[PDB]
Amino acid sequence: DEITFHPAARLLREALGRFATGVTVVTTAGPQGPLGMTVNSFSSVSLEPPLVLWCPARTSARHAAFAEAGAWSVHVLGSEQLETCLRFTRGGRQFEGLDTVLTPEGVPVIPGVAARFDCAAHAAHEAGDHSVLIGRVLRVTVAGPGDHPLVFAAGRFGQFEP
Amino acid sequence: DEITFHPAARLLREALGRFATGVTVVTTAGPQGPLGMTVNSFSSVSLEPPLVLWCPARTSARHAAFAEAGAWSVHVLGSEQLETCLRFTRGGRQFEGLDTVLTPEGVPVIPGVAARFDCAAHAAHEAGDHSVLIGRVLRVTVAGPGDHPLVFAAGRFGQFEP
Ligand SMILES: Cc1cc2nc3c(=O)[nH]c(=O)nc-3n(C[C@H](O)[C@H](O)[C@H](O)COP(=O)(O)O)c2cc1C
Ligand SMILES: Cc1cc2nc3c(=O)[nH]c(=O)nc-3n(C[C@H](O)[C@H](O)[C@H](O)COP(=O)(O)O)c2cc1C
Repeated sequence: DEITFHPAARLLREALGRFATGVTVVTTAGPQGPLGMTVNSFSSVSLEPPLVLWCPARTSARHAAFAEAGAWSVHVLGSEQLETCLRFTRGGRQFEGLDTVLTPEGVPVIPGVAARFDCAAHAAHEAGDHSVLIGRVLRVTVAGPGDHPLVFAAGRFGQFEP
Repeated sequence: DEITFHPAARLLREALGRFATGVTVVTTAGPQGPLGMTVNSFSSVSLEPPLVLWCPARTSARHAAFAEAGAWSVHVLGSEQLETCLRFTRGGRQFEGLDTVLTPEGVPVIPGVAARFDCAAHAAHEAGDHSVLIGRVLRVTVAGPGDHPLVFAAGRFGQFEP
């Protein structure tokens, strides 16, 4: 079955999709109201100090706000939160109809997610068509069981079966 | 159920584990033979140019080799490759008993994985107890179906159910 190609586009996207991920929504306080963006390019980076990374696309209108933000929060979604995922993708409702709750640092959050990491901006680097934002975790919130993540793999949403 | 804590250690590790991932092995040619390391801190970063990242721990004896390498390859494991995962973790056999196959750039590879990204070193940044290595994808190999990844979530290995 095995095939080899040089990445210079459908085939590369399919290949990268072979790496399973959770699903997050990264939020921040924008110039004119709350902002969020569905992300799966998140990674845990460091335990001491507690650091995480994620990559906003430089082709998004929200890139500047996330890149200039001092604080942002990463919400890890449970398998029952597909609708929350879809609010913060391309066509999505964003925060329209959602209650305004804020962290002490003023970041808009989504209660009821599997995990929320509230982060202070720590470092940022350009990486092609995306940036890499590294944040220091100031606070952690967990809710519910840890073993029912929303999983995205091979372009499809699904569950983890242990 | 919802609880909030400040990350300054068991609780933080459990929280970060709530983010589901695939499982990779990153390989390179070491000073005295092939090297590999099981990694789940991998992310797709950029399509144009094709870029990926992953984070080696700075507490590993293999960190210097990966950090100084010009070339390294990321192997995305299928659900049937737990043994390959375990070869390249803490106590593992590494390449002992495995056939030596090399890329044109001299990187030792593991045929038969779901995806292999052969990368040239592109950038590197320190991030606490880990480094962040960004590589430019020079070649991609895929084998078999794309929708049976080995998944690691909530500290357990498992499968994706779409
Ligand atoms: C499962 C999933 C994961 C995503 N991950 C990322 C990401 O890591 N970074 C990013 O900038 N956009 C990501 N997106 C896209 C953003 O949510 C984006 O603003 C929009 O959904 C995609 O369309 P657009 O690129 O045309 O705006 C993801 C979307 C989905 C469905
Ligand atoms: C599922 C899984 C994912 C891992 N991800 C990473 C990683 O992203 N970076 C890293 O440096 N080590 C990672 N490790 C650990 C390395 O494989 C490491 O050299 C060793 O397994 C863990 O023990 P040690 O930290 O005491 O050496 C992971 C291990 C497992 C089981």
